[PDB]
Amino acid sequence: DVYVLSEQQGLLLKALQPLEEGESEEKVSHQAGDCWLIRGPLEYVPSAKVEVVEERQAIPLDQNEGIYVQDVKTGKVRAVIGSTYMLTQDEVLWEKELPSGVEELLNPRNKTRVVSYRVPHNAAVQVYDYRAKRARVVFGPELVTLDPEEQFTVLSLSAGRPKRPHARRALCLL
Amino acid sequence: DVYVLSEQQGLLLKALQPLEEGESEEKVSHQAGDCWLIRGPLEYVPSAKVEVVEERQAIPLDQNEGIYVQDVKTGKVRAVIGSTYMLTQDEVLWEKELPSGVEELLNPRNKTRVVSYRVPHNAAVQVYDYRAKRARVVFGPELVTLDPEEQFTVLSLSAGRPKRPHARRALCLLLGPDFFTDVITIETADHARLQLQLAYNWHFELKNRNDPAEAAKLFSVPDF
Repeated sequence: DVYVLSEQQGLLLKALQPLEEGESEEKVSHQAGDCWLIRGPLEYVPSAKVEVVEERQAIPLDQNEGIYVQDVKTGKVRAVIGSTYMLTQDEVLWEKELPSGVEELLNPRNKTRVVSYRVPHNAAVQVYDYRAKRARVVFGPELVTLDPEEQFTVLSLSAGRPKRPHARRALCLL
Repeated sequence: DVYVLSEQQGLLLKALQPLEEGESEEKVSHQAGDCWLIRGPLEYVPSAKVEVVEERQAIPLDQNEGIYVQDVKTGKVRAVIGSTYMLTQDEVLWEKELPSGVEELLNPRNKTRVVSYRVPHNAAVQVYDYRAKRARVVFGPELVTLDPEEQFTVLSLSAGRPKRPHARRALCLLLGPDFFTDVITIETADHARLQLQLAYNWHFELKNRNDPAEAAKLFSVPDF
């Protein structure tokens, strides 16, 4: 059956054979050794010169929330948020991870989606950028969305009648 | 049988075949790979070029009450309230959820319908927007309907003869005159310890319902 498909659906199409600039709907040249995604509310059939790869699907999203991506080629990684967004021909989900900052963050998860943390208006937190090296801060009643490389600057509050620094931890500053 | 159907009923219609701009009642073009809902007090039969999908039905509603929706495409989410409203061709119910704020809210549920909370006239609550980042406040004898992303700013009241902050929780702020008792020990300069039972009359002033900033003062304290 012809691959009729919704715009939400997508198909990467690796080619076993060299250029297809002719008789393609896009007329675009396509050398072997690299290929492309196809999507849109339309029917499609594989050409003899090209093979189907995978059924990447819609990745629904709303504002101030999203998922990480990274190019296989250049290797650059970035978060993306807001509009619904499928991986393109090369981008892939990337696994962000934390140095035991997660359980406090909660106070099972697909880490590939961008991590975020609601900040109480009294609270404030630090994020020391390791990319542009531009550390920055939030202060107010709003959620915060990390760049994947930007680790939190967690603080170790003192606690108890004796003031022991190790006694408690809280990323937020009340 | 022909799909005769009430306006309340609806049918999404995915097409297996390309454009149907011809001989359609709407004359509208319809490329394959994306499709549309059909509804209205009318009979309908599927075309050979298109297949039936699902029987989405009426979603009855009244004023100041409704349900969440989100586009599969743009991914934008919004509450809708008031008039009865079926999901369109792409919109779908979305699952709002809370950080254990629910049981207090009650003081089993389909979370996809918009959550709401009646507010007693003495009571007031905060909602710190995470979308437009426009935090806002209610104060009066009226129900409140959240934007799905707008979490409550729950407060942790102190309780007991000792004043322990962790002891109680209440999203509402009963800011009326109702005096609260307090017990604080003290000692005289001559080293004579003594206990005290001391009531506190109290109330929050409000120059205007109109000014958000005074409410920002009301919520500025973690625990007044």
